[PDB]
Amino acid sequence: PPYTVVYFPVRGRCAALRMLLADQGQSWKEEVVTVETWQEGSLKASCLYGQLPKFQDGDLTLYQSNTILRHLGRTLGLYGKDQQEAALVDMVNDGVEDLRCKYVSLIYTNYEAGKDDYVKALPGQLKPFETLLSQNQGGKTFIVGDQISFADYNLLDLLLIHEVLAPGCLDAFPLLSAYVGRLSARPKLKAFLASPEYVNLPINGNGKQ
Amino acid sequence: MPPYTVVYFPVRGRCAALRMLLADQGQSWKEEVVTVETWQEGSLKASCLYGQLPKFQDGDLTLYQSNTILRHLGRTLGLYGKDQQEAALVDMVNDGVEDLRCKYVSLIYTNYEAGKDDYVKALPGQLKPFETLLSQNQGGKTFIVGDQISFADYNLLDLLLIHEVLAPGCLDAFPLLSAYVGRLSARPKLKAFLASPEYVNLPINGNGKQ
Ligand SMILES: CCCCCCSC[C@H](NC(=O)CC[C@H]([NH3+])C(=O)O)C(=O)NCC(=O)O
Ligand SMILES: CCCCCCSC[C@H](NC(=O)CC[C@H]([NH3+])C(=O)O)C(=O)NCC(=O)O
Repeated sequence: PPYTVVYFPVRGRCAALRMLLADQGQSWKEEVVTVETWQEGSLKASCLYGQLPKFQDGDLTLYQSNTILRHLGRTLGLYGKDQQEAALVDMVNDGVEDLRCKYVSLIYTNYEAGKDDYVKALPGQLKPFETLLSQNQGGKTFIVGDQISFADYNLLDLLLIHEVLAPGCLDAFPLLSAYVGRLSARPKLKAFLASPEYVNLPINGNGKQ
Repeated sequence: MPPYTVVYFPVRGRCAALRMLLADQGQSWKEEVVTVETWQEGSLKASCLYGQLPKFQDGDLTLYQSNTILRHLGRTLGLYGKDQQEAALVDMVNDGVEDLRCKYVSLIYTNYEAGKDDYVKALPGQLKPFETLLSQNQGGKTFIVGDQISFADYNLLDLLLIHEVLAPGCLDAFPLLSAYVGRLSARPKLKAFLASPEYVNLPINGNGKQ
């Protein structure tokens, strides 16, 4: 594999980049890190910001999940057709990251106490993405332009973990609903999503979702 | 008229890095200031994609998201490394910067009185990675990545400046970051901007805490 992913045995911040690699027909190696090996301290001290994931592309070593996504977007051509599209791809990815940050905070620090409020506020957080789709060819292709981008995989991951969190949360959004159906049916991605390496890994660290 | 417009509250906040980049690159731009009062009316907010500022216009291209604005400018002004490897390291630095900015913002706006002491205590460990990056790039003598300035240097510069206001002397434990701040603040167009009323006379954050 020109690629190595180093991470804990969870989907978490590596699900989108794994979907991207599978859908793009790329091979990669998973190096898993147990809470025991990490807890020790050795690898953590060697990680730039003391966190995972860690990714290797040949001799290039990178940290930061959005950095890995952008790198694969640049090198495999999933970053829009021109600078204008590349800017909009970024804009969608940063909006996905902002919601992902709220989700992680719910999961890891206020699950049973914050859940109902999170779900109640959910439709307002997803509307921007339905609006974006509505402005790009009636929401019949991808989030930006008419070719898939790295932001499509991150957005897809985000919508799917939110349907696990609040079943039917996309029922009120036709374009977002259809987009998930369509992307999930791309041949290589459909196979990946149905596979044990994806299905049998917990979404998060602590058993909550 | 300038092709660029920045729409934001009258604070340095998340626009300080992108204003330093435009000033340093000798670009002109227009500022459209939104008062707390205009924002409470509610109409401009309902029109923003994610309900927040900043908002930036390049010609008819309207962008939201502070890091998206930096990356767009990095692309169009040639401040994104000399090749693909360099762009990925630029991204890695910027995301590190954003992670620390997020913690800084949380402190300033939701826990300043009680969290300031723990935050300052944990700071050296949050700044070390940037000293390390500098140490690996030509002995910390040039920029954070490669040997041309990138958008990440401006964002990193702002983050280091606001942390020197929060914990004066916090960079004394970091020789490469200290010299780097002094070397960048000395660039002719940037030095002029940093000492001008339009920078100096805006508060760093919205609530009187810094
Ligand atoms: C063990 C439970 C599994 C939980 C997985 C959640 S993500 C793992 C967490 N890493 C991050 O949060 C990385 C954030 C970084 N901004 C990125 O986007 O890559 C970490 O390494 N934390 C370990 C640490 O901080 O030491
Ligand atoms: C007058 C107070 C000073 C403003 C605080 C500094 S940033 C303002 C805040 N915007 C953001 O948090 C932007 C986060 C966004 N991820 C970005 O990187 O651009 C906002 O628009 N908030 C307004 C709102 O959310 O309604």
